[PDB]
Formats: sequence, C-alpha cells, structure tokens
Amino acid sequence: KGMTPPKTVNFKMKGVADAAFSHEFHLGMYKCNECHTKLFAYKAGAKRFTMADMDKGKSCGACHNGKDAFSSASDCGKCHP
Ligand code: HEC
Ligand code: HEC
Ligand code: HEC
Repeated sequence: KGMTPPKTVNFKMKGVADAAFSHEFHLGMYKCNECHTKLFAYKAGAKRFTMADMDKGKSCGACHNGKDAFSSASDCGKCHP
C-alpha cells in the first residue's frame, strides 16, 4: 500500500495469461528512479501500454529490447506465466 513496491504487480488482460512484474527481482539491480516516474507511474494500471508500444521502447520495452534484457518480442511465458 502507499508508496511501498508490491513484491509482484499483475496486469489483467483477455486471451493471454495475465502479465507479472517482480519488484523483488528488479530491485536487485535498479533504484526506484530508474523506472519511476520516467517509465511507470507510482500507481499500477494508471497508464496502459501494449506489446507494440514495448517494441517502440516504452514500458517493459525500455529495457526488454534484446540488448539490455531479453526482448519483449519473444519469451511470452517469462512475463505471462
Ligand atoms: C522498473 C524495473 C521498476 C523499478 C526499479 C521499481 N518499480 Fe515500482 N513499479 C514498476 C512497474 C512496472 C509497476 C507497475 C505499473 C503498472 O502500469 O501497473 C510498478 C508499480 C509500483 C507502485 C504502484 C503499486 C500499486 O499501485 O499497487 C509503487 C508504489 C511502486 N512501484 C514503488 C516503487 C518503489 C518505491 C521502488 C523503489 C524501491 C520501485 N517501485 C522500483 C517498475 C519499477
Ligand atoms: C515482459 C518483458 C513481456 C514479454 C516478454 C511479453 N509481454 Fe505481453 N505484456 C506484458 C505486460 C506487462 C503487459 C501489460 C502492459 C500494460 O500496461 O497493461 C503486456 C500486455 C500484452 C497484451 C495486451 C496488449 C497487446 O499488445 O495486445 C497481450 C495480448 C500480450 N502482452 C501478449 C504477449 C505475447 C503473445 C508475447 C510474446 C510474443 C508477449 N506478450 C511477451 C509484458 C510482456
Ligand atoms: C530496465 C530498467 C527494466 C525494466 C523497465 C523492466 N525490466 Fe525486466 N528485467 C531487466 C533486466 C536487466 C533483467 C535481467 C536480464 C534478463 O534479460 O533477464 C530483467 C528480467 C526480467 C524477468 C526475469 C526475472 C527472472 O526471474 O530471471 C522478467 C520476467 C521481467 N524482467 C519482466 C519485466 C516486465 C513485465 C517489465 C515491464 C512491466 C519489466 N521487466 C521491466 C530490466 C528491466
């Protein structure tokens, strides 16, 4: 609650399995300001992005571009368990 990062943030959607983001994992390499507010709001579901947006470097795609981290264009299961 509040400004505390949830261990896991879920993204609901139809068709594909919901996506999941782990603060626990990412906090092992990044500080809050490396993602907030430039990439994400300090509020879940405030702004929704698509896989296409990620392909353009937005949302998860800002890092999951095949160079900084595994591409968001593949490995669907990694983020949609
Ligand atoms: C990028 C790798 C992140 C880092 C580093 C941190 N956060 Fe985060 N946070 C991130 C995402 C992808 C999301 C989900 C956004 C969405 O569209 O749903 C979040 C969300 C939060 C929230 C809101 C949670 C909620 O409303 O239930 C908070 C309060 C939050 N994050 C806090 C936070 C803090 C304080 C961090 C440093 C310890 C931190 N996050 C790092 C991505 C990333
Ligand atoms: C983590 C780096 C991801 C990978 C790899 C894939 N997806 Fe994803 N997807 C992810 C998130 C966090 C979200 C929600 C973002 C938000 O702000 O709501 C999504 C969303 C989708 C959606 C809905 C939007 C759209 O593009 O139509 C679908 C249908 C979806 N994702 C499918 C999908 C498939 C099939 C993937 C492999 C080719 C894939 N995603 C990978 C995070 C990540
Ligand atoms: C850069 C600031 C990142 C943002 C924004 C997001 N992720 Fe990430 N993620 C990043 C790195 C450098 C790594 C490690 C290297 C690699 O390629 O794996 C990761 C890893 C993940 C993982 C796997 C975790 C594990 O158990 O090994 C997942 C499933 C993942 N990232 C998902 C994810 C989603 C859904 C994001 C958008 C909401 C997201 N990441 C943003 C760097 C960054």
